[PDB]
Amino acid sequence: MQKAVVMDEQAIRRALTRIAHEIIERNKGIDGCVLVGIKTRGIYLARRLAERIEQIEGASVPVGELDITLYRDDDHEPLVKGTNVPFPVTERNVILVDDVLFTGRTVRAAMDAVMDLGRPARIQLAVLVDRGHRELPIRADFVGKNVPTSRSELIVVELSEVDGIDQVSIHEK
Amino acid sequence: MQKAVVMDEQAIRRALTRIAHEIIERNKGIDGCVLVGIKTRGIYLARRLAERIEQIEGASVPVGELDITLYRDDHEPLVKGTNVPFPVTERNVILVDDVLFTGRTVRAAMDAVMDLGRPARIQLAVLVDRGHRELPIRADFVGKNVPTSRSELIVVELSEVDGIDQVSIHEK
Amino acid sequence: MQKAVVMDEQAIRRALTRIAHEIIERNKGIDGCVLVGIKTRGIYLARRLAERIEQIEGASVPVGELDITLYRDDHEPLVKGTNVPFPVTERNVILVDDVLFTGRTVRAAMDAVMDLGRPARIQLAVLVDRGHRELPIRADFVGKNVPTSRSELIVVELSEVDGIDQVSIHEK
Amino acid sequence: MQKAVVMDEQAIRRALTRIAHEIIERNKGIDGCVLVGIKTRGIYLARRLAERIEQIEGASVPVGELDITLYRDDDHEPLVKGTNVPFPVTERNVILVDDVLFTGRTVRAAMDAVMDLGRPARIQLAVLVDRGHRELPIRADFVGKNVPTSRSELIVVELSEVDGIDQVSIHEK
Ligand SMILES: O=c1ccn([C@@H]2O[C@H](COP(=O)(O)O)[C@@H](O)[C@H]2O)c(=O)[nH]1
Ligand SMILES: O=c1ccn([C@@H]2O[C@H](COP(=O)(O)O)[C@@H](O)[C@H]2O)c(=O)[nH]1
Ligand SMILES: O=c1ccn([C@@H]2O[C@H](COP(=O)(O)O)[C@@H](O)[C@H]2O)c(=O)[nH]1
Ligand SMILES: O=c1ccn([C@@H]2O[C@H](COP(=O)(O)O)[C@@H](O)[C@H]2O)c(=O)[nH]1
Repeated sequence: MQKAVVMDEQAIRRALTRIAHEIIERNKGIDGCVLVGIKTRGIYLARRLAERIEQIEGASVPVGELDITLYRDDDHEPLVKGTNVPFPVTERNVILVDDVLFTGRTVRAAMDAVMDLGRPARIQLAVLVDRGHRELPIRADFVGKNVPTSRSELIVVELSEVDGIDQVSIHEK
Repeated sequence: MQKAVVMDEQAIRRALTRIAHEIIERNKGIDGCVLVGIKTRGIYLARRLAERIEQIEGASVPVGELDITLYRDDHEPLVKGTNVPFPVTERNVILVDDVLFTGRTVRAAMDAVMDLGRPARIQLAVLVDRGHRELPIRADFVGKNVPTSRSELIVVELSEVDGIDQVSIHEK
Repeated sequence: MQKAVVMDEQAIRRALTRIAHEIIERNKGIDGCVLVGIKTRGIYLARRLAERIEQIEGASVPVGELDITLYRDDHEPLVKGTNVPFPVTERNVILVDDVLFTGRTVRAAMDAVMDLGRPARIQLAVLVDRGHRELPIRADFVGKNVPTSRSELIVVELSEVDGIDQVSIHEK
Repeated sequence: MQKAVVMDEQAIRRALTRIAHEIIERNKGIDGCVLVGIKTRGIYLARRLAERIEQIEGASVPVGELDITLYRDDDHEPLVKGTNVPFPVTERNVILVDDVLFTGRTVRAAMDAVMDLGRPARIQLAVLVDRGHRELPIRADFVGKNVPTSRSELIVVELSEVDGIDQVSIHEK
């Protein structure tokens, strides 16, 4: 069940707008930057960032898509089920986008998929929520909210494009 | 000698816009917030931030001013003048300075605010953190972290007074 | 109600040993360093750190004491007593407390040290940082970062006074 | 040429001892931990950490070895040339050790090599020096010293086992 709401629609809006500004700042413009969303919600978040960056800079940013699913037996392995990145990645700054960073293993799989699409100049990572508990030496460059969790809690990201509401909450039990 | 330009006008512009977003985000809106600039360049930065926040949020943020000078004979920063024409009690007071170095100026500014009234919180925004703290002070909002040696100096130039927006490192 | 144990005796032991190493490393030896404990449990932690540093380095570190109490009617921490039987001028003074929360107690302690003399630097070591700062203060050395809500409370128990070394979160 | 010394023998000693304490603290003991050194100097550093951890805890930590070299054409790719990890990695905390973290691409290669030796519970990263300039979302768990550098500077790590001295310095020109 739902334990607590940790980001409402306004907190998500402000966090996404701030991240768009951070991306442009960090890269000193969006020249050579592309966004790649991870799974359904990462893809909606990537689209939202691209629209915001376009409104700020007046140049559009390509958005690509990775579908990653978990295979089991526990321990699990995230594998790429589908790829739609209809633009070059070689010599670009590829910004991966996901809803939640947890152990880091999904991002490792995504980073590895981009690295074998081509030869990016760099790979960055934007997430709406970092819930801690990394199991790999991976970190986000851009983070909406740091949300401390126990190992038994779940973060649930709801976005209006699929869930009818923008909300992030902690679930348990 | 000027050794490097570390922020140009566009870098400063982007940093101030980003800090404005951070201030609004962290405080969940700007209700109850006020800015207090430290010294000439801190005041100009505080005025810039107030304008950005108004441009983003559609609400104005009061700006106050502290004039702080160094006394010697180890130095001690003292308040030479205060112009804060609004209440500080129950507000979030955001101090603004151009560079954070030892933290001694901010300690003086924080102590000055705490003697004006009873703020809910004091926050600190600086354009540049150059390291070398001598007190347990940190900025809440930072334009750029700029590593320096103790022999180096940060120079912040702002168009209102210097005719250019630029941050540079100097030595010798 | 006690909601969780967040550090047991072995976690506290390991954290204090690690902080002792950090203090020595950051200051490139303990020449010129002194510890000043805040309140009962801060003083016990400062004594533990002094001993660890001596066990590691083979040199003793002076320990001083500040007694700070809350006055009300918003609270204000005030110094009720000081026992710092060594010079602070030109030294690195390392304040020690059990928990960092708003930072208001540390601001009082830092202001007290700065009125004893002219330290080279003031540093801060705490067993627990529970977040929720209301001032631009940060610890230099931290045993554990323990996220809390505003309704929660950290309780630090130390064997000298409580018969157990344990940190816990409480609520209600 | 040598621009500046940034860590002398004493700074390296203290940093390594402090990291050994951090490793034990972070993992709540060294139960289930193994060290894997990267290249010649990472391997000496891994051996030093293992000796320190043994002196502190009174239990030995296995040390494995990866030899990674750069292939070119620039852009480069680090590849594994040799592996000597004579113990299981499955369900262990694998702590990678290297002398310098720069773009992160060597660690990505090492992380990927461990992940295909088996199924570690987690991978951590200890480095003597983080010189910045990441090109991947990778970060060290344990760091000797953060040493700011320009893109034109080099960090040079000298260790007594091969170089006759323990010293870290910045080189240029
Ligand atoms: O509380 C969690 C943990 C993981 N994930 C999902 O799993 C991936 C991150 O998990 P990890 O690979 O970092 O462990 C993300 O794509 C995310 O959608 C969540 O939604 N909520
Ligand atoms: O490299 C520096 C160091 C200090 N200051 C000035 O001194 C104060 C910060 O010094 P500190 O009190 O943090 O040492 C600020 O008000 C700032 O204007 C500089 O401009 N550049
Ligand atoms: O959850 C808490 C909050 C505060 N304190 C005590 O109050 C001071 C820190 O509060 P603050 O002044 O940082 O708010 C410390 O001396 C500490 O002993 C606690 O023990 N547990
Ligand atoms: O200044 C540097 C940069 C890189 N490396 C070497 O290259 C690898 C790290 O580079 P990167 O893969 O993180 O870019 C390490 O194994 C390290 O030995 C250095 O020695 N010094």
